[PDB]
Amino acid sequence: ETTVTQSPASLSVATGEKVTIRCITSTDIDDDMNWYQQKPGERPKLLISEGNTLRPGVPSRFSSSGYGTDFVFTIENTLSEDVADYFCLQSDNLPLTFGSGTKLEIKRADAAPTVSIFPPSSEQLTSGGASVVCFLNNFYPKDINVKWKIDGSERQNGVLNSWTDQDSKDSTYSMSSTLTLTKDEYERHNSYTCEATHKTSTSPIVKSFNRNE
Amino acid sequence: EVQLQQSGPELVKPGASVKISCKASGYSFIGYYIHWVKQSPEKSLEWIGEINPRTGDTTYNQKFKAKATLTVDKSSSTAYMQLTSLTSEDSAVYYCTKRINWALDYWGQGTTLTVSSAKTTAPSVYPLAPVCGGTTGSSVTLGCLVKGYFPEPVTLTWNSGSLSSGVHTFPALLQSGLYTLSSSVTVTSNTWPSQTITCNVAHPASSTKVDKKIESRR
Amino acid sequence: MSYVMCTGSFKLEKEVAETQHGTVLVQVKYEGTDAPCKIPFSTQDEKGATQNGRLITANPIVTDKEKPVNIEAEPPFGESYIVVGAGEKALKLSWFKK
Repeated sequence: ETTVTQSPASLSVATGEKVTIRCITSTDIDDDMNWYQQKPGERPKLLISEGNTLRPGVPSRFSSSGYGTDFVFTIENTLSEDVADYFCLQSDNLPLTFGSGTKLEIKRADAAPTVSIFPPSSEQLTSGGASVVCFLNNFYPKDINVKWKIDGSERQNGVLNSWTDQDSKDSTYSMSSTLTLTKDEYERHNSYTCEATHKTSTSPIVKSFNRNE
Repeated sequence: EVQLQQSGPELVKPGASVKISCKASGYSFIGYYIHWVKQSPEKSLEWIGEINPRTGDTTYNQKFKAKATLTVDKSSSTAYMQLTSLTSEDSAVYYCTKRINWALDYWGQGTTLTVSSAKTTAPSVYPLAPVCGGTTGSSVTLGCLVKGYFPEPVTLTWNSGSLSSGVHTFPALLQSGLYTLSSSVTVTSNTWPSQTITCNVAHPASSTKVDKKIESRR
Repeated sequence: MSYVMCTGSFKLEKEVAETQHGTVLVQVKYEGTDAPCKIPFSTQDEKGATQNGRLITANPIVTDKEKPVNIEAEPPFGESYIVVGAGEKALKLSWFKK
């Protein structure tokens, strides 16, 4: 088959900067190269068809070039809405083959997380479980740490941390941290704390609650 | 306009078969090739094969030749793909597409196939309201915890989707054999609890729909 | 046996080449579900009227969608158009000849 090597795997640029992605083919394919964008949660969409043909309705800031084996995809004046995966597809011969993709992210100014804590709902307690949730919202960069404390004692098991894909508006990330305990375990302790450690501060952002409230 | 509507998520046991459909509308079904594409959990796209809806002629990727079978039905304008001898390697999102201008275009929404022996488990939807005391700022953050379901996917909206600004939905994660998802929403302190804010959750695999209004703790 | 006219789209596979004796070699690829079919071929003057005084390649057909077709033609002198395919989507190339 015609092998397509795409690079880089991941790329980060600031708003207004140029994005350059490339695909090299193992055989000569003229200009039968196509470019697709896939935003998180969405299906692939054709941005550019053979011969660097921009699809109708696609912003003119996307372009491409190349002929033979060396192909490039460009974003001029990259916007925050442009965060996605980008794929190339060769359409010269069967079987059709794709590049392995490029993850595009935005560089912006640092931002501390907004941290909120949530006790288990009464429905869950009725079901016999107890989950405590901390939202660490709209921060940058992506790296962040969370520490749970039950009555001042650190708890690492039963924790589920999930990061969002980069926000297409403010280029931040958010993160959800869920500590899961059994109801009995939960009702044997009073103080529940989550501490967020981020590059924006030396001291952790600490949020707590007590069962007695 | 042109549309390709695929069938819902499938949870199938290892060793069995599955058949995804793809209903076309908005154009002459007969006039264009239908192609099928696999997208692995690592987001890599592989071409599976193509079918001529006019004659039924097919061409396959050698890599999928023994696993996939493409068919069509002119009457219902529907293309089908059958995958046999299923393993966990077959778990992925499958797309159908229309080839036009020599490119694959007008992709369907995709069908999530999960190959596992685990049961279908409906999610438990829990409201996340602020701490019992105070919570006084210019705004306020509510949440919704969708816990313990299988398989993927679940969909989540806020107020039937009319409230989308200030929402963070967090990707589902597998924990103890089940998926858990959550979402937050932030609104001005005047909006809530004055105006109703409701979490809407659907789990297609179990035909579960839950509407959970976020209520104050006291 | 007897095929009907292709209803699909045609694209240039390579650039049009001319021979020493004033003919042109056209390489086209086809998009459509109706192959095997006869390729609509024509030539026009600047106005738009069909010249089609000569077509060297007899009975141009698409046998396989995946395989391109070679068509040799003899355009008139000066500015003309080579027209491959039918309808609003027909491939219309300009050409000039000594």
